[PDB]
Formats: sequence, structure tokens, C-alpha cells
Amino acid sequence: GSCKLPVKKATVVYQGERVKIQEKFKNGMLHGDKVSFFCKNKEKKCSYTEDAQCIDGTIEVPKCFKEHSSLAFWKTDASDVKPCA
Repeated sequence: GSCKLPVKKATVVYQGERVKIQEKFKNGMLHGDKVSFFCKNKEKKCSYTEDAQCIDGTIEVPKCFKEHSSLAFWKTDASDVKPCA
């Protein structure tokens, strides 16, 4: 079974490449599909990835994920921050 987009906007890693999930999966994800979302470590100010997989028509987004806000122009999206070591 197939999953609907779990979020509105996010850059994720799909098969090694960064894509906008809303663009690359504009028509849903297929079973087995796997992406990595980006989350922030706000103490070390670096980003880390958390994988999420479409399993029987459901894809659970990691709890640390935060949706992009166009209004928050002073905030850096997790994907744009230096990666955690």
C-alpha cells in the first residue's frame, strides 16, 4: 500500500540525493520507499538525519522534525546547517 505525503515542505535525502519531498513524491510514496529527514541539534548547532520509511501505506515522520515556515526568515532549516560530527 501507498503513503500520502506526511509533511507539507521538507528537504530530505532520497537515494543519496537531497530532494524536496513535496516535489519528488508529489503523488505519494510507495511501500519500501525510504527518505532521511533533517533535524537540529540546537546545543551543538548541527544537523543530523533520521530515516523514515513508507510501510504498508504509512510513513511516520521522526518526532524531531520541524516544518519549514516562510515567515521565520531568521531561522536556518535543519538541512542547511552544518552536519553533526
